[PDB]
Amino acid sequence: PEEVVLDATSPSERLILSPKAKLHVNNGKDVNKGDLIAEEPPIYARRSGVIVDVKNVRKIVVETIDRKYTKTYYIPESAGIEPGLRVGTKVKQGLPLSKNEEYICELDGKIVEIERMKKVVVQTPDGEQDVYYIPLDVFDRDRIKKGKEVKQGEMLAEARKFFAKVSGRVEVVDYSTRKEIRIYKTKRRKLFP
Repeated sequence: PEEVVLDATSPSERLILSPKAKLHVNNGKDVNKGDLIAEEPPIYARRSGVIVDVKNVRKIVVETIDRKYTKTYYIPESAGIEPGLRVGTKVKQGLPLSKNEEYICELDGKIVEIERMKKVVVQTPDGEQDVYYIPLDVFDRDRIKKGKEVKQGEMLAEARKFFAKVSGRVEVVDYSTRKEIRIYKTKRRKLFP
């Protein structure tokens, strides 16, 4: 294809997505930095009720080096998250992910996703609660606020769009519990007829 990806090349972006995500690329496609590559669907209220809490949280997903296991943590910003945690950070089992040590890491591995979100709690008229985690990118502070009424089926947040952070060739992987897009840098191959 004139340009190829070496089997030794590691991805320049590895995007982790919900299993409901709509992919806008396919295996082997070349993309340019800034191209649309995926969209997560809008977030809708499952039941009518009133918003009783809106809280800043950090979602952190950790994966073992062999990729056999992952854990996902939703940690309140108030528990204290070190500013040095980012994608690629190496973590160890038994060490705290929060300053107050209430959240402990359960795997040796690396952080593969870390994102600021708003935890939104809706309480139904008969006293049940639903919990939503809304990415900051699609959070609207005028509509999602304590005391606001929501109705079954109402959109709480728009679909979230994802654009390539780098140019290269796409690999898509589909698991039961998530989708990923990896983008790899390519190398020019020798003109061979």
